[PDB]
Amino acid sequence: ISEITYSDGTVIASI
Amino acid sequence: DYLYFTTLAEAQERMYDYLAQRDNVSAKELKNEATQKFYRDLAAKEIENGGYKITTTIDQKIHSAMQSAVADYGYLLDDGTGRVEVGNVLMDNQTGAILGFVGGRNYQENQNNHAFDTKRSPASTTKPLLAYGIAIDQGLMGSETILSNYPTNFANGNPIMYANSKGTGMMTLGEALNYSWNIPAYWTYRMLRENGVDVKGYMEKMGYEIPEYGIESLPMGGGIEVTVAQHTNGYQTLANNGVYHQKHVISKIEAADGRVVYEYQDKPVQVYSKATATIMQGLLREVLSSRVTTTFKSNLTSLNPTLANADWIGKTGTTNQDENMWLMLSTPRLTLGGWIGHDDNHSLSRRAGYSNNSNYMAHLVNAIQQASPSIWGNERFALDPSVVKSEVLKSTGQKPGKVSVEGKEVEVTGSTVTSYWANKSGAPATSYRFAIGGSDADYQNAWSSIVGS
Ligand code: NI
Repeated sequence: ISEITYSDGTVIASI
Repeated sequence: DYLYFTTLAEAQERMYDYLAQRDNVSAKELKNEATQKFYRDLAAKEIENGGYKITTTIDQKIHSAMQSAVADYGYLLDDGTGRVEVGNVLMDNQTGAILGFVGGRNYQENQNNHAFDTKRSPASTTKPLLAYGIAIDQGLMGSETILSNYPTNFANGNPIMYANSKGTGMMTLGEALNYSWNIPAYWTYRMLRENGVDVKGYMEKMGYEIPEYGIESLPMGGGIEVTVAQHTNGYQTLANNGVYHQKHVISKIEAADGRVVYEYQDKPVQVYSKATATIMQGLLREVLSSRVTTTFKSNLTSLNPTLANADWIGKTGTTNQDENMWLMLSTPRLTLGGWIGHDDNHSLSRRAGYSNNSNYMAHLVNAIQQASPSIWGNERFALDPSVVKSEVLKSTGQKPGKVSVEGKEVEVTGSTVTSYWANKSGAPATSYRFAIGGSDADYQNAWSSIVGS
């Protein structure tokens, strides 16, 4: 799974 | 939302670049449409499968606060012309990092991203960047330089208008910007053209794409259309003492096995001199404080007086038929761009930018601050010490001196003022054509007034 995160590492979305 | 797609698209834009180097070191074939798709498809496939960690610049509390702000206060933008659409981008001035944005009123009912994708004339917000900032940067004017706002026509013979006014007379740069008069701006860009200034170079260095520079209404936004994110980056440049940092939402891409396939490096670019940028900062402060073209500082004061006292600078814009309103805002630390309008280009109300966008954005500014209290900052803009100070006549914007006015030497004197320049020697001595622009008839009128000493 690829993750996109906010600047603080909190995940925005999994691809 | 917009967040997923904005973020995913730049991340997969970075992978594209990475791969066209890894999976090929690709030729000018990179201008081929089939190679373009191939690497796009590959970049997409890479991210789906490669177990990548994509670190964005988005601040979670701030962005979320911005989404709440438009949800709660977007209605302030509506004036009878429809559900007015909106785009906002909040940018760290020292890095070009985009910390949060507003893509529009409601993603579910309109998918257009008004922060990043939609392109519209910057209108009068073009002026500080394309005309005045460049002219100052080239030693062609200083802070108290006089420009003509006398009636003049475009080459095609139509009058340069401002609302219903055909113009007035001579005025300072400060006055020209606070009111956003159009004629002074026309004359400024015309002077840059006439003197072969590489305006294209400046704009392209900030990432602006403009197809034709040979256009008289260019400083007024004619023949330009820009995204909010890009236009925010231009104001970041002025805010950050003339130093451009490229806009971005992705700071890093790490592969599953640890490695860094992309990472932000700071590549500052000094687009305007610090003297120029700092002088412009002081001009744009008065644009907001004067309240001629925007109720912003009042609106903000009523919400949060202490935040109203941060050092706000900015510029307003409104297209000819009121189809686009813009308000660009900076503190030393952050720039927040704002556009409102309709996707189908219907006219807004005449006070839509003066009042509604201003009030809405004051709410947005406050929401951002409640989400991150220190973030706007208490730093103040200040003149760079490289700035040259010239005592000049208020009437001419140039140093006191003698001039011939239809025969007869006149010793030109009167009340003076400190004018700020970004050249080496500052202001010149006064000459007959003391101002930027003006016909011989204009100058007969102007010198008559002066000569009434
Ligand atoms: Ni409509």
